[PDB]
Amino acid sequence: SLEAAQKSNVTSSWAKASAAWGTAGPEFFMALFDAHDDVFAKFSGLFSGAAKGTVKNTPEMAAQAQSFKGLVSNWVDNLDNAGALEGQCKTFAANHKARGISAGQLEAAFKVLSGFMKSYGGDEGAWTAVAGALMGEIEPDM
Ligand code: HEM
Repeated sequence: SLEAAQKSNVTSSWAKASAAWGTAGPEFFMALFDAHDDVFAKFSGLFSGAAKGTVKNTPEMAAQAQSFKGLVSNWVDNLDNAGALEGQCKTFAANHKARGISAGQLEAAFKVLSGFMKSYGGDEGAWTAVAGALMGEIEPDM
């Protein structure tokens, strides 16, 4: 279900993406927003109703990229600690469910992330396995 090699790949590839997140983070969000308009719709308050092709270089996007990195870094550092993973996922699920976000939408974010990580040496099958383990902890709380 989640092998030692899969965890090693996720950890090492995340460390490379993390080093470049200043530029990579906004590209990941744009990829997500172009593929799923229903996800971008949930960011209406943040972006003050602006069109999707204008948001990449705003301060708001830089802030969303920083929040995203901080949570994924916590998850990746605790891949052998289910108890810590569970706790972090419960908070995350509650906050997003409160905005009307669906489990399907979160899943879409993890599927875009898995392919986006190939650029940083990520094995997409490894990132899909880690997304599956985390969604099994998030989904029931949505
Ligand atoms: C793996 C997926 C994701 C991660 C790591 C992530 C992480 C976070 C974090 C750490 C925060 C700040 C804490 C909080 O207020 O909840 C945040 C806020 C937010 N996230 Fe997510 N997120 C994910 C997916 C999503 C998806 C798919 C959507 C929309 C459909 C979304 C919409 C939001 C919104 C609207 C906020 C508040 C923005 C603002 O400050 O106004 N996030 N997310």
